[PDB]
Amino acid sequence: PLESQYQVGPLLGSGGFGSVYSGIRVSDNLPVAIKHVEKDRISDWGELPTRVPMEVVLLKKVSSGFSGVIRLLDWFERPDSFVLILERPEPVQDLFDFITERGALQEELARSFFWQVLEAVRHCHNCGVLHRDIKDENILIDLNRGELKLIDFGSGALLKDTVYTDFDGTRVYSPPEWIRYHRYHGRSAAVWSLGILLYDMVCGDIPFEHDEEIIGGQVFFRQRVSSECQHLIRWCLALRPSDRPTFEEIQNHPWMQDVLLPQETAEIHLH
Amino acid sequence: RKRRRHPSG
Ligand SMILES: Cn1c2c(c3ccc(Cl)cc31)[C@@H](C#N)C1(CCNCC1)NC2=O
Ligand SMILES: [Cl-]
Repeated sequence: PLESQYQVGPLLGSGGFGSVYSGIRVSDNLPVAIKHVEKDRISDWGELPTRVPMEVVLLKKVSSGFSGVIRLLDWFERPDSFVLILERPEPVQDLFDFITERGALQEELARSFFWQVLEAVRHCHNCGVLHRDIKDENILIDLNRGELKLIDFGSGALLKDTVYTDFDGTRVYSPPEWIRYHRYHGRSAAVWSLGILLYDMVCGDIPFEHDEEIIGGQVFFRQRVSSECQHLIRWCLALRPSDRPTFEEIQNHPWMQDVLLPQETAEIHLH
Repeated sequence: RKRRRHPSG
């Protein structure tokens, strides 16, 4: 029974998805997030080996001691909703707010964060899960540990090698082949969103707002950024999906060398 | 220049 086992606190966020609250598991005072997903706005459903949101299937698949992805601790069904209990880092800030407050990130910091996001996304893909909504709003920073956590699997799918013709993630992080053709492959679309994310980190906002910008093929740098970083970004944002790097090629890029440890990142940049 | 969130969908 949900209401007996968690003490509900303040609302943390709400939107199309539903509403998420701060909570504490009464058992051991563990910080949690309590996410209410209305059944009306659930598009994709799966089956665990009952009928659940696809979000729950994907979360169960990536669930692990690895801290780069949010851990689903439990879930409950109600008449008109599902309630998802997620681990909550404390103290925490999302990457959207962090970038808004701090502006364009130093490259050392962006390298550490981007590397951690890569490792998180590789974890998802290794577990058979395509996220489909990689963005700064869907990344939490454990401020004490300097560890990033990928959240919000509400637009995800099972990973496959064929074309996707559906998409409900964030349009400004979506690739030109989706904008033009309503078609994309999972990995190359993911790399496109990672390009957008990296630009966002080093310039302080995303490069494109409009469809014509997304398909136009020009990346203008509004901030002073190293040539090596520009090169990686522009590779991730190649118009042709087959011109984009693999995850291996990203992590082997010269800009990606000599990453800080999470603990070093916290000490130098967060504490 | 205005930075904003972009809801999914
Ligand atoms: C503040 N917050 C939010 C989310 C959180 C998940 C865990 C924790 Cl610790 C905090 C969270 C997401 C949800 N629901 C999303 C869901 C929508 N996209 C951003 C993340 N919304 C949040 O507001
Ligand atoms: Cl979430």
